[PDB]
Parts: sequence; structure tokens; C-alpha cells
Amino acid sequence: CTRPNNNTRKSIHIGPGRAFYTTGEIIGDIRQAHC
Repeated sequence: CTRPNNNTRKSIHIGPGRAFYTTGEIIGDIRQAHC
């Protein structure tokens, strides 16, 4: 587990082009949430 996701800490870099935070990252965050 990890606690980004619920505050999306490891994924802020971009923003306007939201889906440019990258699959690996969003999926990583979502994996990390499976607690």
C-alpha cells in the first residue's frame, strides 16, 4: 500500500492535460490504494 491517491501526491506535475500524468503513475497510485 501507499497514501498518494487519496490526495494524489505522486501525480501533480502536469494538470491541464491531466492524462499526461502517465499510465504507470495513475495505475501505480491506484495499486498503492488497494489497502
